[PDB]
Amino acid sequence: VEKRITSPLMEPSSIEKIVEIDAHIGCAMSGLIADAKTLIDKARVETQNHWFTYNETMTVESVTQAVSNLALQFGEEDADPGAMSRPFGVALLFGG
Amino acid sequence: MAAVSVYAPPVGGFSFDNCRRNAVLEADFAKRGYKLPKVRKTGTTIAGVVYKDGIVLGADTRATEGMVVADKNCSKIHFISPNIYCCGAGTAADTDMTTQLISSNLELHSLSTGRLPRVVTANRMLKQMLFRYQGYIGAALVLGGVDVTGPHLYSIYPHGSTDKLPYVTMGSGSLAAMAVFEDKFRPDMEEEEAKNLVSEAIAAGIFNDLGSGSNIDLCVISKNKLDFLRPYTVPNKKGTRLGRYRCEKGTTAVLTEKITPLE
Amino acid sequence: RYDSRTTIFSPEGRLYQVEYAMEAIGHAGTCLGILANDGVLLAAERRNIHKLLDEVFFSEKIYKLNEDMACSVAGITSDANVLTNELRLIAQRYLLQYQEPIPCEQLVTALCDIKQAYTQFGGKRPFGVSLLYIGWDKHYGFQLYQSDPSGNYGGWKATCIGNNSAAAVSMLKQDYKEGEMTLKSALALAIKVLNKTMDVSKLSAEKVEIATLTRENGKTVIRVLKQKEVEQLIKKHEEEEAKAE
Amino acid sequence: LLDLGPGSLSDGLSLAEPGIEMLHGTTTLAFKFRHGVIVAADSRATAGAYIASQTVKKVIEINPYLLGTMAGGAADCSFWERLLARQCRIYELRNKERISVAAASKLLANMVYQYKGMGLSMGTMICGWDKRGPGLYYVDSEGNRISGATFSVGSGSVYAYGVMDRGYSYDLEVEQAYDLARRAIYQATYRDAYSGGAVNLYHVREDGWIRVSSDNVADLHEKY
Amino acid sequence: SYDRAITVFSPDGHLFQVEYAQEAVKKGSTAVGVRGRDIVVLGVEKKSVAKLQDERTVRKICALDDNVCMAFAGLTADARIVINRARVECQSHRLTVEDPVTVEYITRYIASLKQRYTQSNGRRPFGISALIVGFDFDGTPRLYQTDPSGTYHAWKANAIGRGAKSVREFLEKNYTDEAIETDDLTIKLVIKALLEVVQSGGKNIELAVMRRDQSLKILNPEEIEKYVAEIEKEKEENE
Amino acid sequence: RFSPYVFNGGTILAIAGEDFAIVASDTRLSEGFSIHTRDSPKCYKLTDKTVIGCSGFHGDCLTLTKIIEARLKMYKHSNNKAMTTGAIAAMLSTILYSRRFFPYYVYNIIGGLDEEGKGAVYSFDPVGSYQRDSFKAGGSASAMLQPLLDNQVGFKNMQNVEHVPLSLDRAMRLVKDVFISAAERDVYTGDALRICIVTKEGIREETVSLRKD
Amino acid sequence: DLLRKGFSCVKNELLPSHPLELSEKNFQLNQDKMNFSTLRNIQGLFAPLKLQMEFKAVQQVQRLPFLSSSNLSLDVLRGNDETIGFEDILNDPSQSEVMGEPHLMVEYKLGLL
Amino acid sequence: GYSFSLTTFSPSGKLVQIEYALAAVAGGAPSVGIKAANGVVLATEKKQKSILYDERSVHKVEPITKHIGLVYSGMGPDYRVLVHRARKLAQQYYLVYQEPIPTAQLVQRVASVMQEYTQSGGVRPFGVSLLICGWNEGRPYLFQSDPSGAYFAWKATAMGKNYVNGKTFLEKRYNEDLELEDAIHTAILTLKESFEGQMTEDNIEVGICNEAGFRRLTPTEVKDYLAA
Amino acid sequence: MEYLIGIQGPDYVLVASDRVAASNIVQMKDDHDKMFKMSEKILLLCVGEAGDTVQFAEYIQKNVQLYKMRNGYELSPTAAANFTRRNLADCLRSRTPYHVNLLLAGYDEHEGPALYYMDYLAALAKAPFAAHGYGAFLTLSILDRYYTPTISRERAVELLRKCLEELQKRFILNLPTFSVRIIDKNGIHDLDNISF
Amino acid sequence: YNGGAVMAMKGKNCVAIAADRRFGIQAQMVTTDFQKIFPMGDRLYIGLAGLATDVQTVAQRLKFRLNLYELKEGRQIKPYTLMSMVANLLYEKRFGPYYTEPVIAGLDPKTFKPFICSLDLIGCPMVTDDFVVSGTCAEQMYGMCESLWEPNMDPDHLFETISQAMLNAVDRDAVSGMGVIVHIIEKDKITTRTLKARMD
Repeated sequence: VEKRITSPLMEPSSIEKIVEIDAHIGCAMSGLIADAKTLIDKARVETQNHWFTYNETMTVESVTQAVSNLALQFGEEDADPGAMSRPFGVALLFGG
Repeated sequence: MAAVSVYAPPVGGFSFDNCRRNAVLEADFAKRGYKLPKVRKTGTTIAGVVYKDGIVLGADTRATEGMVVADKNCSKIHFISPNIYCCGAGTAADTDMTTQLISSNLELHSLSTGRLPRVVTANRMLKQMLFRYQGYIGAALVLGGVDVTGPHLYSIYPHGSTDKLPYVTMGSGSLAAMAVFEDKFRPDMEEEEAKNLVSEAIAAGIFNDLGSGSNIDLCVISKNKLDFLRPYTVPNKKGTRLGRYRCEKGTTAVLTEKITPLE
Repeated sequence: RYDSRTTIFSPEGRLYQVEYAMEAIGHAGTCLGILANDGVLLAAERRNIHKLLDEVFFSEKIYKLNEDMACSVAGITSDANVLTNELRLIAQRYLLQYQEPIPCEQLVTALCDIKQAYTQFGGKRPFGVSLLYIGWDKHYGFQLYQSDPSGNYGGWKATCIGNNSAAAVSMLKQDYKEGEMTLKSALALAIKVLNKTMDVSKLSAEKVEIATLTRENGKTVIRVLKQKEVEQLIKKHEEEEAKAE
Repeated sequence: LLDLGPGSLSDGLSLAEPGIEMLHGTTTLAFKFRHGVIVAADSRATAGAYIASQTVKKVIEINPYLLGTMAGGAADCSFWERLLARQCRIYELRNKERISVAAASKLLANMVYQYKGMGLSMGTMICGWDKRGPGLYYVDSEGNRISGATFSVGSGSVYAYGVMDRGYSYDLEVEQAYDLARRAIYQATYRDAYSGGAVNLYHVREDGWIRVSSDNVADLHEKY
Repeated sequence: SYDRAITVFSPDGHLFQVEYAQEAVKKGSTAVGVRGRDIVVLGVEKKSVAKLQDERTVRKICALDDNVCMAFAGLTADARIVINRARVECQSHRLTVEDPVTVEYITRYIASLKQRYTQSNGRRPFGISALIVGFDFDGTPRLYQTDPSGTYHAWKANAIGRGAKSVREFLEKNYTDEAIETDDLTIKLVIKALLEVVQSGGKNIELAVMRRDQSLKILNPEEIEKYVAEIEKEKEENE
Repeated sequence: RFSPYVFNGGTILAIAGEDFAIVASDTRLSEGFSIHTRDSPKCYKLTDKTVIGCSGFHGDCLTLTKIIEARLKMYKHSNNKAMTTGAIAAMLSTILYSRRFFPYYVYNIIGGLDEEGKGAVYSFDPVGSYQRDSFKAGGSASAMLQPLLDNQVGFKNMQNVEHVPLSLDRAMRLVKDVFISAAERDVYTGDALRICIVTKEGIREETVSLRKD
Repeated sequence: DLLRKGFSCVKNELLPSHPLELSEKNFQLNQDKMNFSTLRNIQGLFAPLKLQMEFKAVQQVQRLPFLSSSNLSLDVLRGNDETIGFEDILNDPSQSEVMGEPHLMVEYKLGLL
Repeated sequence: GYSFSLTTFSPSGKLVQIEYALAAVAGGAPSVGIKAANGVVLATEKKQKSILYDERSVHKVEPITKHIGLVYSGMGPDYRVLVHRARKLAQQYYLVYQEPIPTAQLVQRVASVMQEYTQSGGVRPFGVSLLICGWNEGRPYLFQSDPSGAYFAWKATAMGKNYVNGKTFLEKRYNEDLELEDAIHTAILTLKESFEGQMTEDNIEVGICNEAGFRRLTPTEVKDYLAA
Repeated sequence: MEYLIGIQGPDYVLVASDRVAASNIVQMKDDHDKMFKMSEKILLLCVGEAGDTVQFAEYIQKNVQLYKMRNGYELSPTAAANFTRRNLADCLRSRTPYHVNLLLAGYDEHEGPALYYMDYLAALAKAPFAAHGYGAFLTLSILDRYYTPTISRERAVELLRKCLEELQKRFILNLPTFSVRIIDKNGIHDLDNISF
Repeated sequence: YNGGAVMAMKGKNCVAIAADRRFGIQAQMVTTDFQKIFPMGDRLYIGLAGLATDVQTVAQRLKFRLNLYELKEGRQIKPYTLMSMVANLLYEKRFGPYYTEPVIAGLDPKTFKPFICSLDLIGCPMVTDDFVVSGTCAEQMYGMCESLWEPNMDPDHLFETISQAMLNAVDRDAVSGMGVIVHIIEKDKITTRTLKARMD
């Protein structure tokens, strides 16, 4: 992934374009990274929850399925607690 | 500074919280301690009759904390509405607050309606409240009054049950008071006769009971007149003091004295 | 992009709802406060000039929030009533926690937090009230504070909010004995300021609501000036400008 | 329909004799000499007077940075260190640095502080080599969280205290510390009735714990 | 398809109220932060001097904990709200994960709070940018920069508010090894950078610095006025 | 005034060899001093490679076995594969612990093949502390069965004996004989013996007779 | 696993403080259920739907939670405009006597947290 | 523009919806309140013109407690709601403190309730302005409640339609020296200055408040008063 | 149990606590710093039942620090005492309070030294000296005997040593070391541990 | 437990309120300066008696309400109204009672008429014309006051009477004493004296 540093004063390591969902899943971001930060948090929490409940490593397909489950809750504002009220603005690449 | 902790105190109305402190502060009970105050029992002989054209209520005026006469002139005939009065026995605070809230409810009702409230309305309000509170509000009341539909007399028990009778008696001296009524009561008495009967009935609960005894109150409610006779009779007077104790000036020793001019 | 919803940034950065909230302030009665070495005063223009009115009781724009500090209002008077009630409640709450009177900044910030919360998550009209605070605390002594419907605030040595605010502040900047003035020297200055910000009508005790705060004998004193003192102050300033000729 | 068991009744997000049971835990040990922490425990878990198992791994393998310890109740411990390991891994994912032993012990203590006096019987003992040096805390069910040089918890904790205290020294070379832990646990299981089986031995060296040995008390008895 | 109602993507995708809170910090006071080897500096201009104003209450350099201090630009009230929340978060983290919080962690928390007011048509975005700076427990200097959108890129030398690129692109050519070796040498860097956009002299140029393990120490116009003392430091040794 | 629990009795036993995993249980359902039925097996088939056997309070046995089947189907739907034995065991521990303050009065033993096809047996407790063992027994008669299994399978306390690997035929002989012995002394065990043989070729069931008294 | 808010737990509490703890604290919802069952059974499902449908839009816009509220229209929709009880005099929400940060209290109302 | 929301300050910063409720009040039925030295009179103008309408049913000078009464000019139903909650507030205060509620406190609480609708969104401000009379330890009280929630204390004022000319009429007709018996008469004169229909028996409703408490005048007493 | 003691002199506060943290017939640690630093000039001695002491002290410490950083100045000792009392009193309801016996000791630049006693019911009371634990019974008389409102620091420390020696002589429990700090116009001062 | 005792006495335009000074845990005197008489006005004091943890809470629960009342209405509170809100505050926790029994004594601000009262722990107004008592020493004060009290006593004789009632009642109760405080409220001035009591 290209990083597109804007100015030399910027720390390259700060720009967070590839993350570790777990030891066996890598992810690439593109778009509103403000949304990527909550999607990746969901992915990490789901992987750890699955490992906790099921003493095994979560397969990549299921990780991306859960992350998708975080999406598709675009508008259901009748369901008050903490919805998006909008689609996310990021496209993800789960490798593992 | 509106500290961030409890979301808010958005609902008052009868704490619990702070009850487990009560539960585990045996103190009074086991671990010596035992300062741990307890509540009251005010309302000890209250009675009512239905004479020819109205209601006569009566009540003693002694309030006992434990087994010590706390108050000697505690009024037990509470005001409900300009034509309805209510004697109160059982726990003191519960009767007080219950009667006050029912008076407020009732005269809001009569205010919005524009006519004199009926007794049966107050009977219903009291009954439903006490039943709602499952009887933990121990408040035994004698409800009396005169609406357009003639005199009415109710006796509300703490658990919610109410009894409509021509004569009722409640309190610690209820039984001793009931003796007079069951022997002397007749329908259609005149005002003076009913007053004498109720005076005797309360007098029975005064001399013949320990939880009761003081001045006697009466409330004569008629179709048009309301005499709140208070105190109706002074059967007991303080024994005249023989000595002249009369603490003199300078008798007590003072370590420190502070004076503050106010005005 | 425009004037709605109190939760939209115009395409130019400016919260138009709040800018309009700080417009109703430009119509209420002029209110100014001056900080002196030995006390604080808080004068205000009582624009209920109608003669059939009664109940001159202590205030129409000068409220007292606790034992130490007092307040003044400007703008929609009902929202001002709500805010003063909230201030009194907050002060009592802080006193309940720490058993000391609340420092003035504590209460000012506590209120500004609410006033900003209305220019954010919402859908409700922001409070169109700009306040003035006078008070004491052991931490900094005499303090004076301002507030806008925006939730912003700031400590001022001498300020003015309401009608004719600009001219009053200009005169105060050019006119202030900063850091070395006594109390009723500042009272004379305040009378001069109000005489600057008159309507056509010459001011009299029926059109002024001066109140003062004082540090005495360990107790804080907020006595609203009565009739006679105010009229005497007015004659004093009147002669002074007369001989200034 | 009355209640009609809806579906999987209630099991969602469990993460924060008549049935009354959960096996047992007993006789664990750890001290913190100069070359790191070492953790020792037996392998026995009883149910009343009846041994349910002789091969109970009481040294939880939280992560390859940090160890735990089972004592007082087997299921309560196992579950709570498992969730603590989950939390530690999430933290390491987010902040990109291994969590310090002090932080993990406080996490576990706060987690177990809720449910105070609700029946938990945890007796854990967190161990690890964090950025500050060796780490050793005694987090238990009632909320104690105390560091220290040496600890031992379980039904046969007192016997271990005895032998370990008279054998302990902060400047103790590694192979002698191994023998000290062996002796302490063996004596504890010799006197105590609830402690037995194989004496597991872990060494928390620099980065990464290692497993030293798992000798059986039957063979140790002959050894001594 | 317009500026309007935050939760809308433009036909290009430029969801605009965030794009405007983004531009809302172009009218706030200029803020600058330069991170040195042993010192972190934090300078803010105050070209609203308003002489009859108590310089203490308007102060913009807030502290978040013993090891973290904060600057901002834009709508001051939103800044006060987010600063209160960040302080409570720092204390809460020290309560549960007991250690001084990493500058990284509090920066991420502030960014997450800012982001959480971008969904939910609901709220309006915070209109401020922050310069989180401080020293961490392992002993290294940090410097961070948040945005109303939620991005939290960490820099070595920054500028937000009025004259953003002016200060930043001056500061492109002046950050070097011989600018962080010694402390007052680091100080003079920020002073000159702010003087490039200053309101012609040290008019309430509210500077605060932080050395290792001690505190936030707002430099103030002392009896010496290190502010001015350094102003004509540079303005003497420019030639 | 209402005992939310009752002990229905029943014995289970598991053996983990190299290519198999025996799970066996008596089929007598008891209560107090009465036999409800003699044909209520206490081994349930979960997956083609994993068999659970529950014992104790029968109501919780039914509820738990249905929850488990539902959870396998949910796992199959979300993850698109049948669960392994270890995953099922970990799930069961989690499920049991979710009722820590209202426990499932059941004793569970998982018998089946792990990922590599070797036998594996997991033994539980009423609140979900599981572990891998080569053999186990739970229920009313567990105290009678476990020492004999320790002697004959684990070769405990014997000297100078060849540690022959446990063959399937010898495993069947051993299980049948230990339940013949147990039916003699334990009142809660008898009336039949359902034995499930979990191998790589599926799950085949053998059932023999015990003392009917 | 957190705090700076009174460690929101109460797990030790669980069991009510009294048979009159939960019932008396939430008798408002209890009376709502009483009247709805009275109306579902005899009047219809339309009447409880109306009451839910209205009570929704009397609470949506009264005031922000960190400030006191009167809730007028709700009171004369239930009989409470002439029936006053123990929930009106004891610890009124006007002097709530315990408050948190405004923002933090207005978000949960909708449910951000 | 901008006259649609009740939560949108104008660019001129003036709330147009409350600006309109004032016009609704000014388009109502006239009412007059006077503070005499020992009492307060409230008189109002009755729109129940047709003979079929009854007086035994609906009243405008409508009491709150033994010593406080209201009168309005605006929308009748909104009145009725307001008077219902004013009664609530008075009784709440009386339960909390065993004391008849002070007039000023009741006015403040009712004004707060009225304002609570001015800033909520999705509702409307009350279309009524209240005139409140009371008697507290030996001095009369008279208050007017603006729909915005503002409240004022008046020695004497007129409201409803044609009020500005009633305000001016009270100017050179009021002073300290007038007292209740004369206050009744001058309030009647103030009403008929703009009655537009030459009153009779029950074209008006009158209430008084001296230490005998708030009392609505019966039609016979008003008839006695219209005789002069 | 355990032991706290506090002495207030002219312009300082002397406090001392044991270092023993027992769990059963065994003691698990002998360096237990039972003393929480609320602020630069306030010390909060907390004792009571296991678990609740540390949690309540941490809560109060974080709040005092939070107030300090939110405002700039610091809670006065009387303010800290009253706020702690309010916090502990309100928890005498749901989360079965916490049986935390406190002893708040602090100095104010304005009000002089202050020592506040607090039982587990949150009953605040200023006192010139106090003590908690079963050891308080043995030492309070000795404190009453040789205490005067005017006590130099050295006299105060030797008085504390007298109390601890007699507590060693009589008290059945084994308390070998006591951490001692003094609080005066210059922050908090650690003193040498009293050991036997 | 903690102990405590308070009384009030009426007189000729003067009232007297008193309290002991013992703060002890169940046997153990801890301090001798525990405050039980709180100033709620110029001439209006309240005396609490009961759990020290609830003396300190009710006296602050009530100062909060009292300050709000005074600011909202702008007048010093009449004693009767103060009596009536203590009932509300106490009856609020009807099932969670605040273990304390306040006594209220003071003068009417505009009439200077003596007023006293006493409340039980759930709140029952008890207005008497002579005296009220509360606390552990419940019987002893009753017995002393029923004998020494007189009507229309001038303030110095009032002080003598209340001082003797305290001194002789607390001396006969183990968990109350350690000195006595007495306040004499007059139409002009407040006198606060500390009496000589046995310190055993």
